Amino acid sequence: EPQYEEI
Amino acid sequence: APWQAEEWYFGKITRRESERLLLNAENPRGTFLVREGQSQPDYVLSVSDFDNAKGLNVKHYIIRKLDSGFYITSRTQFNSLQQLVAYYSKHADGLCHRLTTVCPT
Ligand SMILES: [Zn+2]
Repeated sequence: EPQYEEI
Repeated sequence: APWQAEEWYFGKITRRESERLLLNAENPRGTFLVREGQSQPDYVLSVSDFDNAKGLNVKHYIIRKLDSGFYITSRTQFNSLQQLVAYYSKHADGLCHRLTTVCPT
């Protein structure tokens, strides 16, 4: 539900 | 001294408290902190980012624990969390900007 960043 | 005594480790704080502490207008690009997860279990690298077509925002990167080790992507692995902080404070290497300053309390 929360947004994280994928390198 | 243990890595948890370091001024960039904020321990158990919410995603909102992270973002409120980082979104101070007095902080440069590359202000960051390492926190405990809230939604998910793994540690989180929370960085302030200025995007020219969006503005000032906070990105969250999940620091996954290698069962063997830490990494944000499986392509760059670090033996400690301080060795992950020290690398990205020198090379963006897939971050929007390199880590410059420890976030103020
Ligand atoms: Zn950006």
